[PDB]
Amino acid sequence: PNEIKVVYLRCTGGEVGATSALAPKIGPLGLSPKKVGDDIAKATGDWKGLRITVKLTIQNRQAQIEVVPSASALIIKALKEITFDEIVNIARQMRHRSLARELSGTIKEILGTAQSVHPHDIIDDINSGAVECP
Amino acid sequence: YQTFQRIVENVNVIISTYGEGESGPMGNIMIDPVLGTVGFGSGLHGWAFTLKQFAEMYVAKFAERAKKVEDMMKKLWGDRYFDPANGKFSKSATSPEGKKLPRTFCQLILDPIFKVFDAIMNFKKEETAKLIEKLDIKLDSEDKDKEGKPLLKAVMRRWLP
Amino acid sequence: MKTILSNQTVDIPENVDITLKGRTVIVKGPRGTLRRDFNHINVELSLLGKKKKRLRVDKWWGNRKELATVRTICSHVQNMIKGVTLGFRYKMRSVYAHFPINVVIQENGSLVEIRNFLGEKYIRRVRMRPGVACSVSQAQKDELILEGNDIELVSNSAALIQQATTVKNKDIRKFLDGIYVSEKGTVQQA
Amino acid sequence: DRATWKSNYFLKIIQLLDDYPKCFIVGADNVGSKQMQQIRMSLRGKAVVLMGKNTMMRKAIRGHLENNPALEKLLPHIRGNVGFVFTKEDLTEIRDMLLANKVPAAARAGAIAPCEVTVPAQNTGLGPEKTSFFQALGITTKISRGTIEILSDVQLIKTGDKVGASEATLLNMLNISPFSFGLVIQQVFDNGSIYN
Amino acid sequence: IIEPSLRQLAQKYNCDKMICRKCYARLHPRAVNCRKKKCGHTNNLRPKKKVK
Amino acid sequence: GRRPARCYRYCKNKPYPKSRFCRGVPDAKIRIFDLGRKKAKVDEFPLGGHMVSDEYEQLSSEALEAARICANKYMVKSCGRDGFHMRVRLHPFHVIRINKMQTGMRGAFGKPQGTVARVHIGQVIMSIRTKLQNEEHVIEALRRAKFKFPGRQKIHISKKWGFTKFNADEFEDMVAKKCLIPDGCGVKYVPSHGPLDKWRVLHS
RNA sequence: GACCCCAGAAAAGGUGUUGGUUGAUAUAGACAGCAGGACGGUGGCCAUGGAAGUCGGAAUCCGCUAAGGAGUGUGUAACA
Ligand SMILES: [Mg+2]
Ligand SMILES: [Mg+2]
Ligand SMILES: [Mg+2]
Ligand SMILES: [Zn+2]
Repeated sequence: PNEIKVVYLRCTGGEVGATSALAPKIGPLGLSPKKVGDDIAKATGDWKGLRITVKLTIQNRQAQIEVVPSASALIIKALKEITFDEIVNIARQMRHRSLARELSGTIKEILGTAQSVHPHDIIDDINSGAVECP
Repeated sequence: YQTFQRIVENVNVIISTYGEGESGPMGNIMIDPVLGTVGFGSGLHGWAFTLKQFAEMYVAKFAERAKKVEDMMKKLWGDRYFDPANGKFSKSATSPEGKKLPRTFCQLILDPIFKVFDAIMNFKKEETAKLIEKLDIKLDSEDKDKEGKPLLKAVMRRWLP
Repeated sequence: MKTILSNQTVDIPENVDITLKGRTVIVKGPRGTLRRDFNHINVELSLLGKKKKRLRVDKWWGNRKELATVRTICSHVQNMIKGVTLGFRYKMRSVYAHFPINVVIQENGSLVEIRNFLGEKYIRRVRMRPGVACSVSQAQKDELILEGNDIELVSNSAALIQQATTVKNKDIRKFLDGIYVSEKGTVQQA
Repeated sequence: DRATWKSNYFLKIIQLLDDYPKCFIVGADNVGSKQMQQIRMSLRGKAVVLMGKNTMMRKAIRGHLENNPALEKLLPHIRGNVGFVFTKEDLTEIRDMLLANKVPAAARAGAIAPCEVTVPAQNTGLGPEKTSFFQALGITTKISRGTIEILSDVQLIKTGDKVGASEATLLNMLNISPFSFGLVIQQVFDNGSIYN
Repeated sequence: IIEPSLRQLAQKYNCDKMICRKCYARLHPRAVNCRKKKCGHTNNLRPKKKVK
Repeated sequence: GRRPARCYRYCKNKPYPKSRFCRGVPDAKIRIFDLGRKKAKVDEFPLGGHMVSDEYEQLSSEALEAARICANKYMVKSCGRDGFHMRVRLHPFHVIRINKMQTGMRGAFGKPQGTVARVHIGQVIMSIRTKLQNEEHVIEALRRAKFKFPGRQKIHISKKWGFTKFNADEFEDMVAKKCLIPDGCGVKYVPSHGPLDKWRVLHS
């Protein structure tokens, strides 16, 4: 099984946390990280959307790497400190980018609506960069 | 048998979870009827048995004796079946003909006890005499005249102390 | 409002024959015969087919309540046909938490003895309706089979057993012991 | 909104039928929206799929008969849960890719089981706290290496029966491939033809 | 220790029912009106409470 | 401490207003008669619903207050705080007396106990104006408020536009023709007579 | 139930039945039943000890669609 099956998601983020995290509660599932492992993993995952950071960890039997799924609310709140079309246009390139799509227009509409937490008249009369991403 | 298996499984999962120690300072802690660490019986009527005792009496029917008793102790518990017609153990539930087979536990541990219980509870004097003479146990005074549940309790005390 | 005419027709299989004596229906099939009169309902019954054996129930100038009886009669006659061709079989599972319910079947299946219901020393004796036979199944452990031709009698006997095993002075949502009808099917599975 | 929805659907179906002269009529099993979208991803680059009310389709094609004849063959064939896949590729390629992209759906409770699945005797590797689900099914199990180990093969589900609620969740946590099914091509239509 | 299948079978007859809020009558689970004259066949019903 | 309202249900006496002859009257229970968005313009709430009595009877100020509170609560729950305007159109101007028990019926004229509103058959008790899509909520709120009143009442969806006296189908083109000028929650009717300077202020 | 005064009844209810008013759906397939699907962004934001569609405060969008509420209710500590 690729020498390890640790594809479980960890939903801590922002501050280091360490002791305050639920990582001690969920660590004995894989038994590898413990308090050194969650510290090095959170040190390597402190940035990249300093919000709640629902992320995934992959363990190399001592050292853990972290891949952050591209949650739209996560990245939008990360890049917020307005049209801002270009930043979200370029934010969706490295994504899995499924979105049940037909074109990349579908992805940009979906996130232009998920950012409604108004960017809806933009969704209505959107005409710029329809096939700009691909 | 199913109730016994559920009980031993629950005890073993408690041991596995809260006893995080694997085979270390204590070794293997899990109870196994094959290993002789599980006993059965009733304290109120003062009778109990173990797979050790039943393997012992069946070997006596059939050091080195200790080793053979240990082997049949593994044979008596589990899903391993016994053919009543042939008289030989087996692994598959389907007989060579295809009929279902009782497991070794239910066929040669529970069955004699069940026969004793049925005979004494139903007051079949000929069958109780046959069972006691086959199980070659003796009875003292004041209980051979007792019949029914006292007879059963006395017989079980005498047979499986 | 009085509807001018309300009629319904039922089809009779080849192996079963139906005879009319006024409003008395006699349904005879391979499994036996069944009598049922409907003199309490003012309808006309007619046999139409010598080839496909249709039975028609007509009600003339009926109001709401007595138009509700046409399909009642038709369904009763269909149950009669079903009983004389395939029969009726009600399965009953006895459920219990602690005390096993010991059911023994007396003479010819017409008497049922429930012994250990909830650990009571009282013996329940339930007599089946005539023409209904009770038995203890071999395929399932705690299962009774009630078989007969009249659905009325078979299900009434099943209700007799089910209401005989009734918990008193206890929370019945917790004490769930009793014998309950599990399946209402036929015999001969055709 | 119902009237405009149905009119938009009629326009869609007639234009799609005109634009694609070659299509396969395919019956949909108990296929979820996830499986449908997976097929949409795997096929949308080269072909399309449309499915809706049989009466919608039959009315549309019956009205379109006189404009574009030879479509009357499809009318007494679109019955049941069926739809069309409109493709411009070859029959063998579409058929074998559509049978290739099958999805192992889970075993849902209260469902007919067409395929017979038996769990082997192996260390399932899950923690020693899900023994309740094994005891519910009556499976004798022991603990080895701190994990549940199946001592012997047990036949879980037969063919043509009901999948119990406990069996469904045991299969789900045991993470294997239960009975699986996709969309099966009822038949084809190649410019006025009926084949298998 | 009733098995879940038989437990559901017993609950079909003992628990899965409606109760008239006016006369407490035990009605079939799909009931919309009480069958009893003394409450006026009211539509004021509630589920029978579970032991959960 | 208060008598049952069945003792003062009927208009048996002549109207007995609080005046210089009837002094020492306790204040009525209802002091608020308009709730919701009272400041809403006339064009915002074109739908009007009325509770209309079928009885010639007396409604106590306590009952008016209770019905007002109930209707307000339901309207806030269903249409929001700013989605409706309610007007209670009955004011408790009649004073009901009590002869609390020298001895007996000697000097039996009573002291002011409370106030009631005297309502006629076909008279409006309460009105709710709101958007077109809240007709069901208005009907249900008025239906619930009906349970606080003794007699029989009907719920009527008015043909007028809002709280005005002009029909809802002619309101808009009268506003277009400047026969109506909005002023707060109502409209002002502008007849074609008067000085021409007022007409010149319009059309400009 | 059954005749002025008159010698007993109310609000409120009824899927009992009978008339009536108004509206809506339906051969482009209603209604009811039995049978399948009920997705992806997304465990949406803020609230937090846990609130993942379902204790709450606002928002109420988008794509794939035949269709699916960023949710009608049961349920979980939260999930399921
Ligand atoms: Mg029927
Ligand atoms: Mg008690
Ligand atoms: Mg007076
Ligand atoms: Zn009732």
